[PDB]
Amino acid sequence: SGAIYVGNYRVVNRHLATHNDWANLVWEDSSRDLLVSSTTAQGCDTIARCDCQTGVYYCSSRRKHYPVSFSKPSLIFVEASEYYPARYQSHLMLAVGHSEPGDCGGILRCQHGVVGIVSTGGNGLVGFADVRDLLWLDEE
Ligand SMILES: CSc1ccccc1N(C)C(=O)N1CC[C@H](C(N)=O)C1
Ligand SMILES: [Zn+2]
Repeated sequence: SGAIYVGNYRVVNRHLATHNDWANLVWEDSSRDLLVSSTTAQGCDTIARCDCQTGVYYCSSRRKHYPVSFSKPSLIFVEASEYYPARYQSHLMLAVGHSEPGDCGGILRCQHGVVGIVSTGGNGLVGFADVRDLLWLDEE
């Protein structure tokens, strides 16, 4: 589990969005596994606006933050799970690192701020849904 809190927005994995989230929807994209809901209080996370390919992510199944190198956002095939059939997920970045299903939502950060959240993984890999292209998260 986990979320990004920027301005009056809450960014979570779409497959983990609560009942409170769909009743306050701003934008969602199933192909990206992202959902953004509106919040009453202002958040303090800064979104990175960069092309970094190294950062640090939080891994809840190990209670540890790990430094990682990751690929640029791309269209990647993701196996079937209880949340989606087998499909291509877009804007996904992969790294070599530990992840278990409940690690989704952990933040990936670089020197510029938040890059994305854990969204996929297994077999010694971890995949992150990029949020750096969502420029509107910074305004209105
Ligand atoms: C860190 S995800 C993970 C970890 C280890 C094993 C498997 C996983 N997968 C694949 C997983 O449970 N999902 C649920 C939905 C998600 C998605 N974006 O499609 C992927
Ligand atoms: Zn950066």
